[PDB]
Amino acid sequence: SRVRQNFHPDSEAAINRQINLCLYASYVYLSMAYYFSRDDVALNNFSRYFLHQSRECTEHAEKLMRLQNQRGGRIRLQDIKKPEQDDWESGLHAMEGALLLEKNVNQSLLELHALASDKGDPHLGDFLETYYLNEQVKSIKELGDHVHNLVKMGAPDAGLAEYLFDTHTLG
Amino acid sequence: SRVRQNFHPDSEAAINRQINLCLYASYVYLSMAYYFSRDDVALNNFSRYFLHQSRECTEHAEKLMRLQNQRGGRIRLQDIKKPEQDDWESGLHAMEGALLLEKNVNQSLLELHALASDKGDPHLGDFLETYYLNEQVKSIKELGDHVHNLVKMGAPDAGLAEYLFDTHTLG
Amino acid sequence: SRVRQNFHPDSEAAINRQINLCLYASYVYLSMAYYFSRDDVALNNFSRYFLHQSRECTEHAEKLMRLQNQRGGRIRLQDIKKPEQDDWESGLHAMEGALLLEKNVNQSLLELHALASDKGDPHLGDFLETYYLNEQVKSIKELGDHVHNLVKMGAPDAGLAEYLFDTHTLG
Amino acid sequence: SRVRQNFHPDSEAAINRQINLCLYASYVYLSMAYYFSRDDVALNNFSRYFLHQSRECTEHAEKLMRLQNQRGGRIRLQDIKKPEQDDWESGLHAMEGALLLEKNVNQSLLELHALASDKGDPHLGDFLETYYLNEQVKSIKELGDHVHNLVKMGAPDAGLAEYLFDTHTLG
Amino acid sequence: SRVRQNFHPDSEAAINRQINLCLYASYVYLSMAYYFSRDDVALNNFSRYFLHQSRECTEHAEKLMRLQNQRGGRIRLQDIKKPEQDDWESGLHAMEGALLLEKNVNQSLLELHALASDKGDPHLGDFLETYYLNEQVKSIKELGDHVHNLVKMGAPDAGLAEYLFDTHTLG
Amino acid sequence: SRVRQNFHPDSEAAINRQINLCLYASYVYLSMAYYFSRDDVALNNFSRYFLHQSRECTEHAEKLMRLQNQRGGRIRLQDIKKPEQDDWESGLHAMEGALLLEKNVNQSLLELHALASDKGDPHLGDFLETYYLNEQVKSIKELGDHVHNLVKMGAPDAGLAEYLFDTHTLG
Ligand SMILES: [Au+]
Ligand SMILES: [Au+]
Ligand SMILES: [Au+]
Ligand SMILES: [Au+]
Ligand SMILES: [Au+]
Ligand SMILES: [Au+]
Repeated sequence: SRVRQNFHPDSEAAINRQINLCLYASYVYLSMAYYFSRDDVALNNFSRYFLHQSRECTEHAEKLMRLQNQRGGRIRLQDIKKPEQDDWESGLHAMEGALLLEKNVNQSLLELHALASDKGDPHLGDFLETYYLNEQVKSIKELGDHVHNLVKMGAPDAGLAEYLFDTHTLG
Repeated sequence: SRVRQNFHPDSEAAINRQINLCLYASYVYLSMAYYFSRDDVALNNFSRYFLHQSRECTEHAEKLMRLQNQRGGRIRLQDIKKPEQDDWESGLHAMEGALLLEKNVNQSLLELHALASDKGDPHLGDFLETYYLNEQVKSIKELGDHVHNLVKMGAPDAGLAEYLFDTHTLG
Repeated sequence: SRVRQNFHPDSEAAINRQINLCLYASYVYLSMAYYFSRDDVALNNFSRYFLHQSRECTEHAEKLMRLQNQRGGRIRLQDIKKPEQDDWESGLHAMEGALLLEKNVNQSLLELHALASDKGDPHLGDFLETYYLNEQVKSIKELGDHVHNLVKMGAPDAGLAEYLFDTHTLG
Repeated sequence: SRVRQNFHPDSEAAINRQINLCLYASYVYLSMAYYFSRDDVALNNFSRYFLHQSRECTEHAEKLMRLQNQRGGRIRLQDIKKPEQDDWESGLHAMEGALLLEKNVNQSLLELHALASDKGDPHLGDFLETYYLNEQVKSIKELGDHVHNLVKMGAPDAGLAEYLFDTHTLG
Repeated sequence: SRVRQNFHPDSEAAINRQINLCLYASYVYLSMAYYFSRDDVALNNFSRYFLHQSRECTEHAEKLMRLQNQRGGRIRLQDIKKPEQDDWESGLHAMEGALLLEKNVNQSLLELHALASDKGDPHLGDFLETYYLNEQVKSIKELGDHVHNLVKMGAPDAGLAEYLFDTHTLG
Repeated sequence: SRVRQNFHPDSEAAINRQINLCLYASYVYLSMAYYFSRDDVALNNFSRYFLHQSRECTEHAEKLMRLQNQRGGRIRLQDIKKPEQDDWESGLHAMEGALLLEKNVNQSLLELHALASDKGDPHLGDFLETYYLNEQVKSIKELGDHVHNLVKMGAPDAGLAEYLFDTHTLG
């Protein structure tokens, strides 16, 4: 590739893996989003919250696809695995699931950064620092805030908890 | 009638029946609307919600009266029966009553569509598809959402449930 | 009822009767409105005139339902009887029918006022004076004007009469 | 054709026939339009009314030509037959002629819909439902309204009838 | 489910299958979009064209997820399979691949419509007619137009063909 | 006819012939317009060019119908013959066909002018001079320009010719 420079085959491959992971997270959030628009759940702001989290994840994945092409790597897509559940059980359980998901995504991004460092690729390191690492920290912190409030409010069993959290925090 | 074409007498008669039904549903919703403005109920947004549902139903009935005339049928009105109750008991009970009502109205519209198909009347079939069938599905879904939230919140016996649902969801 | 004061059970019952009557008049006018949009009648401004008269009557009925609740009475709905005819025969015959209808409605409102006086209920008396009695007089006078012009013009048998009245007076 | 899918040769041929019919109706209305701008007829609003009906029909025909190409069919034009008359005799006779024309066009469209159903072509069925069937019903109803008023007014022999109908209804 | 009415388990299952298919098509188009932003392809308007086609497909899939919930069905996601190729070879080959893809998607939607008809579900039939069937026909027609022009221009081997098509048609 | 003056029966008849011819040319151009929106032709600006030429021709025909009525002649319509071909083969062949068509139309208009002169009808002569003769010359000149460029560019066999002419000249 006539543009390739300082771009290690392991980095290119790790980027392809992160693209699949970030697409998977997008898919998890889409599943969650339409769980909360079920007639027997009907928490519309939970629904909009996770839909927005889905788009953020799709944008993360496209930016990595764009990075692959900018550096002369070659995008290789894999299946996007279905989420672990279709029934996300409650607003609290979904938020806790999102938190676990974002920490796994964050672990992968951190390992991708360590690889970039090992290979002496400061462009890739800065790319992750500038667009991913702090977004992940903000996302994880926000999900932690929500989990805490939902637990403190008595979710899932206190009938008013998820309803009121839906209308006040997520509205 | 010099405009009548492909318009079966059974369809004309079924349309007259649907007009009475859609007027009845309008009357049920009007009853519900003024139940919630009682001084011993005083849920003003429940009141406005059902009043709006009443108007939607009056518009449905007028559109069917208009269809009758467009096709050369002849409108034949019948008594509009009083609702089953004047005292609708609670916000939850009214919402559940509306849901049952809308499903019966939906069943009638679906049977009217099947008649139109049997008689080869695609204008009538499309009329129902375009203005009634999806409106009924949206309406029924919304009432299901509300019923679910009210139950989850502990209505009717939890004193805060209908009050908070009134101010947050229906406001 | 913790709001009830100076509100006689006969007044409450008479109000429920007037609600049914005012809803009936609304139904009569709706029937008339869609008679004039028949392809073999097709007097669109007669149609709009009676449709407007129908809404005025629905608003009268809702205001009485509202009054019932303001005073602590309890709304009790009855069947809304179908109009005496589906075929209103001509613009003149419909106008004459409306005039008779409004005079009967006016008689009922006047009897309701006399009851309010007998029971010493000046709030109810003023309510009727402020929102019903003069509206009825304006309505009856207008219908008399129209009946007179239609007769003078030679309706129903002079072919130009209802057509020209439709376009000039009711447009 | 690399776009053709689920598109039956009988439907393609029936569409070509409907294109000719809808072009013919356009031609009939053009003939009528310039009959009423004759110095010995001079009903300018009849003229504009039928000219507008002509354009609606040209747009119907072009939409069917467009549908043919969208589905991969092949447009085959035939002669556009001259109207049955150049002298349309009166405003009433022209309106009655338009009504008969629109009912024949409507019959053809309904038969085209039944063919689409038989061939399992829901795209074609919906196309007719969405753009033709209800337009035809509105058109036929309107022509019925006009015919009725013109007859009631005493057209064609009452000298004021077509003149006044021209200025009031069609202006 | 308290909202479910006239909704057959086979329709619910077929809808889940169509959701996976429409998500797959979205994934195919995303793959194509980032193939054309490769430094050794660099047809930016091909890239934007297929990216737009990807979003249209994501919106189709979300609307079906929404329909599932409106009708009381239950969304069940499956893996989204990777596209058949990462290297789409040329602008012509990608357009031909999109055409084949859209015809397969169209076949599935048509089979879904036939199922809805068999089960007497006119809401589902109309949903497909209103939002999918004609969009598919427009899409397939457009891809056919593009394939034709690219072939006529001498793509893929004429060096100016895809470049000029990119700048003129897709810009 | 009380308006007829200096209007020769041969002129009236020749005008009726020109109306049919100008309607025919309109029909030829409509055929051409929808040939270029075929999926295996797909030259959208050729399509819009000939559609515009079709409307110009319809306006020419209506103006002659209007002239007939202004002068007291009587419009007599004949069948509009189908075009010689449905398949117009190429952009060049269609342009050459339009050129031949416009020259025949021009010959007819010139012969109509010579008739007007012979009959001493300067109103008819000026009508043709003012609205037809120079429009025909502009039209024929433009078609000649296009034919020349298309030939010089190597149409129909050079794949880029009609495509580039479509986007640059006709856009
Ligand atoms: Au991500
Ligand atoms: Au209704
Ligand atoms: Au009243
Ligand atoms: Au037509
Ligand atoms: Au799709
Ligand atoms: Au012409």
